[PDB]
Amino acid sequence: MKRTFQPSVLKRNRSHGFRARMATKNGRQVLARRRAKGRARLTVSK
Amino acid sequence: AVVKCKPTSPGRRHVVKVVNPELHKGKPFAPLLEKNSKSGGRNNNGRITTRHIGGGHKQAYRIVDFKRNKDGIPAVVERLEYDPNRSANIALVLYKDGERRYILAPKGLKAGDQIQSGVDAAIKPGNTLPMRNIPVGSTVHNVEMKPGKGGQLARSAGTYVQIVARDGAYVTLRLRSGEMRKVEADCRATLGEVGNAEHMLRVLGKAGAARWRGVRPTVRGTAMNPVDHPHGGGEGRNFGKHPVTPWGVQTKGKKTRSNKRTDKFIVRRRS
RNA sequence: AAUUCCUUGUCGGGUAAGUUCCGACCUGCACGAAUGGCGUAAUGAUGGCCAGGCUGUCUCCACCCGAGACUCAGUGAAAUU
RNA sequence: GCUCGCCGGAAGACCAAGGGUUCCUGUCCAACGUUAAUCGGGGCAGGGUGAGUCGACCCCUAAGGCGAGGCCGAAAGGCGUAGUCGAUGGGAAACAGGUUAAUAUUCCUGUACUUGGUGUUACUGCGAAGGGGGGACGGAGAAGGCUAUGUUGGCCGGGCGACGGUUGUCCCGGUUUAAGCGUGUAGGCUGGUUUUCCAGGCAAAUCCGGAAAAUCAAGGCUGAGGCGUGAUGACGAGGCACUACGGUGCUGAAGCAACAAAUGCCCUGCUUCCAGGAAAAGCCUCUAAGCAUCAGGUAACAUCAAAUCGUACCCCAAACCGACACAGGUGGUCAGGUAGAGAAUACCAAGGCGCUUGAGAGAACUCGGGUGAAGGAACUAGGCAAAAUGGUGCCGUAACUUCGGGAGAAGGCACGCUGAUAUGUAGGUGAGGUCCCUCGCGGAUGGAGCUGAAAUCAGUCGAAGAUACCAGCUGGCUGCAACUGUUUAUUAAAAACACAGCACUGUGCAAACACGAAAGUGGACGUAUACGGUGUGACGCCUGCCCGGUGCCGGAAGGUUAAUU
RNA sequence: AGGACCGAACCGACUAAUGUUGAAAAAUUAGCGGAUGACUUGUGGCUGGGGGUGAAAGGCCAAUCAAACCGGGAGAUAGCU
Repeated sequence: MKRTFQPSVLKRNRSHGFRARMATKNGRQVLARRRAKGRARLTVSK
Repeated sequence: AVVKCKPTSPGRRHVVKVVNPELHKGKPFAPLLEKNSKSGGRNNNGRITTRHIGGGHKQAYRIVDFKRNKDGIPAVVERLEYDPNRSANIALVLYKDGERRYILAPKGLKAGDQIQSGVDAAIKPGNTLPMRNIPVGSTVHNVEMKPGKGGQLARSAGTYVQIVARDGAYVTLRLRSGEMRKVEADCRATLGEVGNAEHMLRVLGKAGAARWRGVRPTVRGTAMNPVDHPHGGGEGRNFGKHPVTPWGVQTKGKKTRSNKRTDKFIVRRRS
């Protein structure tokens, strides 16, 4: 059966990548929250 | 011509085709082509603003000269061509100076007939002149609504208008809808009628034929749920309310014209 | 009647026997003409009914070939309490 | 190691996506592996990914994204112009052989090719964000010419048989060779060349387009394959010296023809149809502003440069998505033999596997199958399930019908093998030879060789010849929906939803309408034979009466009536 | 020629059995439907929660849908256990 997760690196970076997050005001707030929490990996860039 | 397909299979019993042998059997004029991407009835917000639009055959736009501003230069029709973007046929005309253009095909225009535009052109089908120079009572099409911006009225398969009066500054016209509208006596109009009269006689014959045109199926509204449509709901087929659009408007007589900006060029709207 | 409560209406057909089915009757509880009426060839993994063929579906089960079940060695759960 | 069994349009081979060292070697067996484990996709250590030509990057653009100014919006922000991004598309070039435990069109050998820089020489009108051409495009169908590939023969090497025969019409194996360069064929498209003129291509133009004359009919373009060269090479079944029986040097015969033949190529062609079938750049031309004994352009030769990143391995799976070494899911490419219409099916080749607990026993019962006396739906809500029908050819085929259908209706007959007609026929293919020529990959004749159905007659074996796998049960009455389609992913596939058709109604274009505080966008680069909404639902015969109620569309005298005053 | 016919790939999901702490949080086996089209499929893009999309089932919108998910108001309120 086809499952929900069908990986694609190009779509992963375009939807949740670092540049995508920085391109919108709300996206930059996501990075600010994760930086405040001390996340080791801010995004899914690599 | 109108030909009835033999019932060799379901979906061909009721098919009626409009076969026109005079149409060019080849590729169109490349310099007058343009890209035309389908929208699916969605606007720049990505929302469906017009329903029942989607799919269909790929089409290339033809640049059709609706202005006919080349005055004093005779032109000769080269061939009649099929235009997927409109119900009427288009004709490729070659001017004496070597310019080629597309125009709507009048009723009885063939290959080799000459056309002209301007104030000094003769009264012949396919010629375009300001309605001031057009004799009253003649039949015209592709009528301009404001001088110089190109025809906008009577552009369908077999449509036309009749000049009934000429006040001197305005000319009254009878549109195909029965409206008695008046425009300035400087708007260019083309003599004759758009020739595809047999267009209305075609019968698609099957659901797939409509899908080729890009028309998606229409769901009535009584078949939906109340959350989806005012007509939705009921154990069976109830429909105990006045007919209404989605979003709640009558649809059975309620007039929706609320322009009021012109309100002078209209006289006898219709009926 | 995809609609009929009374109802398995009545009559006829089909069966040795038919609350279903088919054809009529009309007393239409409570059909009805584009929320369409009545027909309709073809089509349907559609509903109902009757035949020929066919058979372990059955009268009524018998035997056989394999995988488990059973025994030995290794590994080793679960609900519940 | 020898047997056996299984897949073989894969359970083989090569990739993309995704994963990220799972690849190779040594070593270890605690944990991991549904058992043991010396083994492993496990632990540990080392090794392994070599490019001007493959891909990415790069040039170009689609949907779409972002968006200087700009328009709009309480703020946030929205839309969008010029632009700039964005492949799933377009754009220069490498093939064969050999080689590593693990990489190769990347290394080596041989033989090629492409795009730029610089320099020299000769001849020269060069020049763009502009113009034109080209790039550049659909579905279906039809053949014809080819190749991949296969079969047979010939040729070469080997073999003479564990048990009757096997020196022959016998058996086994091999018979392979690319890009590039030259030739320009089957076949496709198009009439050429020259002069003059012109309201067009934002200005210009020798280019494109248009007009008028003159002159010849042969010009040009595109084009699979074949042939030649590449190749006195490489490879090559098997042998001979080394040979740790793990393997290397040298040597190494034949290496042809016929026939069959694709879904691949000619073909982005041809014919035909309506639903009428991307863009931009590279590329080829045109000149403008400019530069002119310069600079630039064309050609030859020489020289230099072609960076950077990916390259291991899995990739229908034990490595990806499913918590698992999970009977699931996952796009592209390659496509052998016999039978067959076939990529179905059966058995096989190359190749890969026996699915990570086994060993016994031969109870009930469960699961998956085989057969069955007599009866044959008596079963049951219901013929659920099972059984049955099943192919080709010929004959034959009802009611009804929209004249297409119904229909493969129903039903009946014949099917193997051998011989003959005919030592292999009809047909297909086609050599040598002759003849012709603008002699060429030519035309005609010619028929050797090869290949090869189908039918008739006669004979013959079995219970059975469409013998296996494969492979329609049929008919009668009737409800509903016309039909093909669509739907509750995961208990409902239907009489429901769509549907062509029909009708009413709105809509004159800055359309109605819809998404948006707005700008704007869709409707539509459409214009009433159009578009939106609503109901009905092919077709045939039809669609009656009622406007009091509610709604809608008109009306104008009167009454009542808001802010305001 | 055909939303034509038979039938693989491919896309579906009508019937039955098995399975139901399954091999599998919907599959397997034997049959079944479409199979040149309103077909199917790869890659990328767009539509966002009272909103989307919907050949219309209240279907689908990451195993969640008569109003997704995550965080916050929040220790909502609970005359009830």
